[PDB]
Amino acid sequence: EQVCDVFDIYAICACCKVEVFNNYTFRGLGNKGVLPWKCNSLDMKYFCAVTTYVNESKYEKLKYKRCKYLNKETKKLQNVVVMGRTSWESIPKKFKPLSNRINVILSRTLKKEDFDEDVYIINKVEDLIVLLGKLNYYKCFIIGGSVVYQEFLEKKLIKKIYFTRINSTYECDVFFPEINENEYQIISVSDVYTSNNTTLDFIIYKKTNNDDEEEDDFVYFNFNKEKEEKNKNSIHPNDFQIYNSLKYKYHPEYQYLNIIYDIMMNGNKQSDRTGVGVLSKFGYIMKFDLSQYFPLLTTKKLFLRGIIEELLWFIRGETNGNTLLNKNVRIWEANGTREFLDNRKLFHREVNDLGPIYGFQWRHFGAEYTNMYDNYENKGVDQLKNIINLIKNDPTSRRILLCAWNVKDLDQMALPPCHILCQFYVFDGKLSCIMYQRSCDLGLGVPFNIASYSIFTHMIAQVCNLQPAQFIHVLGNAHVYNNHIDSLKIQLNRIPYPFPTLKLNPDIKNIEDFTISDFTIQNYVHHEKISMDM
Amino acid sequence: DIYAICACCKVVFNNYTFRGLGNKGVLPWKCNSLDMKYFCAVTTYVNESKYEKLKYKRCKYLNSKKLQNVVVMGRTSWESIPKKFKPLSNRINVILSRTLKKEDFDEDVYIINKVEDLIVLLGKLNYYKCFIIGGSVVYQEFLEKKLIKKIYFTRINSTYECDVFFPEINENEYQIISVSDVYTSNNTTLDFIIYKKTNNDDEEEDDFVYFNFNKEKEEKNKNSIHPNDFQIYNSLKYKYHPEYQYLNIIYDIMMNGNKQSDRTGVGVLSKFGYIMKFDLSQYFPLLTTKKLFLRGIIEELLWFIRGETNGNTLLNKNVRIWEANGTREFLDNRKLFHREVNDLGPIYGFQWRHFGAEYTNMYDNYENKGVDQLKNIINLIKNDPTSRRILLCAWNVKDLDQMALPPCHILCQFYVFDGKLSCIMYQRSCDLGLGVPFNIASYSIFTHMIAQVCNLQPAQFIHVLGNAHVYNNHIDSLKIQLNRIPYPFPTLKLNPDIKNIEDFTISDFTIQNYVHHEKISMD
Ligand SMILES: NC(=O)C1=CN([C@@H]2O[C@H](COP(=O)(O)OP(=O)(O)OC[C@H]3O[C@@H](n4cnc5c(N)ncnc54)[C@H](OP(=O)(O)O)[C@@H]3O)[C@@H](O)[C@H]2O)C=CC1
Ligand SMILES: NC(=O)C1=CN([C@@H]2O[C@H](COP(=O)(O)OP(=O)(O)OC[C@H]3O[C@@H](n4cnc5c(N)ncnc54)[C@H](OP(=O)(O)O)[C@@H]3O)[C@@H](O)[C@H]2O)C=CC1
Ligand SMILES: CSc1ccccc1N1CCNCC1
Repeated sequence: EQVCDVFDIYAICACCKVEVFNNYTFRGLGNKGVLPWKCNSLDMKYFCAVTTYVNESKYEKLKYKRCKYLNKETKKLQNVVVMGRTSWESIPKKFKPLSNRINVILSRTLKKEDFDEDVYIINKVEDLIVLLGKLNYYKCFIIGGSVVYQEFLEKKLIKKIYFTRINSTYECDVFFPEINENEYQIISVSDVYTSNNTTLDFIIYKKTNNDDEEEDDFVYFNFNKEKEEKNKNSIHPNDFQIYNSLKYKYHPEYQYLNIIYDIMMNGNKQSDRTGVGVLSKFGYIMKFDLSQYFPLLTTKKLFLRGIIEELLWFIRGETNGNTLLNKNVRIWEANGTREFLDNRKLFHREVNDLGPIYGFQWRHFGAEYTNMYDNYENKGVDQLKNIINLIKNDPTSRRILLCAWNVKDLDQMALPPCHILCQFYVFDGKLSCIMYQRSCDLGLGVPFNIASYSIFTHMIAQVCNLQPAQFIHVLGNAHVYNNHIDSLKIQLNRIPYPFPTLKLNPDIKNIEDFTISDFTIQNYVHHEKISMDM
Repeated sequence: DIYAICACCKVVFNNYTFRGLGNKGVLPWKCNSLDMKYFCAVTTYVNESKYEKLKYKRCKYLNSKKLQNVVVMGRTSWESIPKKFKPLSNRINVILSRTLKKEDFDEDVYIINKVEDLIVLLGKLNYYKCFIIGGSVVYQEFLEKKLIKKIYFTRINSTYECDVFFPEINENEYQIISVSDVYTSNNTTLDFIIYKKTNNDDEEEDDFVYFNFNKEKEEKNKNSIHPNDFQIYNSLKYKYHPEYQYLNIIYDIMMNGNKQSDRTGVGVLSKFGYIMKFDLSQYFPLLTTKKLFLRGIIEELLWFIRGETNGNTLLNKNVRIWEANGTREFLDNRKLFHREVNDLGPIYGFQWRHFGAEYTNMYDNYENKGVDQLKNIINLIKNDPTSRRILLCAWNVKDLDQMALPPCHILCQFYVFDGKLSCIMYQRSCDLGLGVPFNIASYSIFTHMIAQVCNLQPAQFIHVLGNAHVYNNHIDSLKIQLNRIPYPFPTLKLNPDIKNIEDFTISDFTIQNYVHHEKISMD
């Protein structure tokens, strides 16, 4: 029975990045006696919530345990907070003492007499442990600063860390102690939020190894499922240790990563026209909150330049592969070759002429396609203009779809579009986008697709004078390639970082007027590159 | 800790419609492999590391370690069991009796003089919980003697011959608090419901609260609905019946939906992006919480497949789904001043068989003009099962303005695996109160139809909702529906002989064992 479990001693801190990314990139605590960031409202509200939360039921078990360990026998309940003097003098004087909590301050230079407020002054750690045997309290929170943090981990007196990752860089002179992957391991990671123009999430470290007759009902109703051998696929335990060890997976990136797992664990084995080899499943939905982040996957490096050039290329209505290839974007290069077009029976189509695909269908749906050099001036339906006009003027229309699946033109296309349709939704001056994907490459393709349509929602929202809200991705045929597996296993065992943010040059007001430099990914912190294949 | 278990089949409907227990000293149905397995696992399970708390309960009322449960039946129900089955493998069997004695039977097995004298053995024996498989009279005797504190009821959704029945459970005295998944075994639908006696690292649970620190609802009703009215809904512990996919999206939109006023000014709660998945190999998902009729939507489905846009064809069969959209007035408001009345334009039927053709009028022969997409998806299912290009798309962008209205149902996508066919239908605009029930049936049928002509087995129908709305003046009606407890789902029997998608006729479609609550007027 170590002292932290009996007396429930925890740390809560908030760290920013300081002027190969790792989890000791988040480590900036304070600058010139204050926070590097000035105020974070959500970091504050989380801190208030965690440190002021008690549950009176549980107390009697704790009051017991505490009497057990400490060889003893059988106001409204509060938690303890414990801070350094510097940290205490850093607090606004109307906010001190921290309300509805037991304030404990570590100081040598200052005795009790030096303090007006209702606080407990102590001059060493051993004394805190004394006071926690003398007091009625729920949980003890160590709230810093740097010296108090370092000391308490030093003595292995902390049982969990409540770690806020403020996903921006600021000037810092005090740092959080480095954490050993050995001694402490992340068991939980939260949703990403935006506050005060930065993203943040909340992760929990744990100290490492080194009315109750209706429980059963669940077992009954689960009598007809699988075995461990009708859990379909062999793909083992150990190979997702860090994934399965996680308790709460509330980061949105686990939306994508859980589907990987479901396909891997529960996928159907198929071999396409190719003779390749996949695990596939049918019909999922991912919702991302664009108002709170830009969901660029963090469990591997992603380059956004090419997929942005491609979006602008569509918006122009271009079907000309050369255009991309001059800008050094090879997305559509293998779909533009003599061989590929010849195997598509497109014998009369020019090299890199991809035909009536996204560009055309968005600007000119149902015009007879000629070649990539034709301007289709006022021919067919300008869907893109149409949807921008319906968002402006009829935001409660249920007919705001942009659709790339023109049945008439499929055989004329290099490939039929994987991204069938975008439908739009407007509420309270905010814009959401459903995108339906017929076929989905989970290992290589979906990461870019999420980003792509996520940027497109921002673009539309901007020129329609609305705020971006939810991007909703609907997967039809959801497959993992068999050779993608080894690399996807590596990725599932990586804990996401807080998402980056996307900034669009605000001056752009028409959908046609966006250039590569109008886009900026701020604060993309990410695990290292993975070659999906081998 | 005394609960009964049973299976009951059929003999307008309420819950009690399920009562048939026995025919001529045996079961009305022959034998159900999954009902026996459930029945088995319910009485094969004892909570390992719990119940020392009932060495401090039963012994503080009445002043080995293999640890099975009791399994209390009667002579009539002891004689009913086959020889090889008895005694009930790995269970403490009792028999309530008069005529029997312990000098025709063993000491491992037991009997009791009467039900009062059961507590003689109960206050003498060692187990966890008392399971009563009983019978017509061994059940009735534990309802009138209010002994039973829960039932583990199988509902067999078939009608047999019966001499014995179950005692009608008392509308107040007991109430269902859990409904299972619906399944198929021995060519019947069945589900599993639990009835209750009315009272009339523990670390990482605060971690939950801390993560739940930024959720809006401070008791302030996010929407104006009074959940105090879904008491039966909110009471339900496990809501595993698939009809709860529908009902749970009704709940969500009511409680968290955005208040919007349409053109008319009608008023709706709306959300964006849902999925419902129905397992058509275990049931036909025809909502049970309100009477649904299907002759109309099946005839609408045949019409589409024929390539018709002639409204009159449907109206002459008293299918009026497309009536209001055919009027001089509706077509004029669509700016369709040159469209004949009940000429609905290049809608579903025209797009399914002639996508890209130039629509003339509803009477023109379009034979061999435009893309025959229906034909093409059936060919793709057949010649390219593993293709990811198997779509049937009714949203032709060049043709929208020519249509009486654009298709509410955008596209069907088809997946084939291990001789089984699953279908996604993405719906752009979803009236949850009225239209979506029909949408779920209409497209579930379509899957069965496509599956049979392709020599495949229906697997999943998957319903994707875009703009998902409840009309404000449906709210009272849906609140009623949310407190009704789904029945077991019916089945769909397609005439096995029909092998062209185009050869189906209304008579080739029978819904079977369709049990449902009274009809509701959404208003
Ligand atoms: N981002 C965050 O979550 C947090 C940030 N902060 C920031 O961190 C900085 C303050 O932390 P840092 O400068 O280390 O200062 P600390 O808050 O850790 O204060 C250290 C001082 O407290 C006293 N102290 C510490 N340990 C003991 C001990 N064992 N016995 C007796 N006294 C002890 C001493 O005071 P004395 O000199 O009187 O002996 C010591 O000099 C500020 O910039 C503040 O804004 C603070 C908390 C949280
Ligand atoms: N659906 C299900 O889960 C199950 C259904 N069944 C079926 O249903 C029927 C089984 O039950 P049902 O036929 O009533 O038979 P029961 O199970 O009700 O058997 C009751 C027997 O116990 C004795 N008894 C009855 N009342 C008393 C009393 N008040 N005091 C003392 N002894 C009493 C009598 O035996 P005596 O006087 O002769 O000693 C009587 O024959 C069969 O058709 C069987 O196949 C069987 C099991 C499960
Ligand atoms: C604990 S010092 C403090 C004093 C006054 C307000 C907030 C803090 N916090 C908690 C949020 N994270 C930064 C430190």
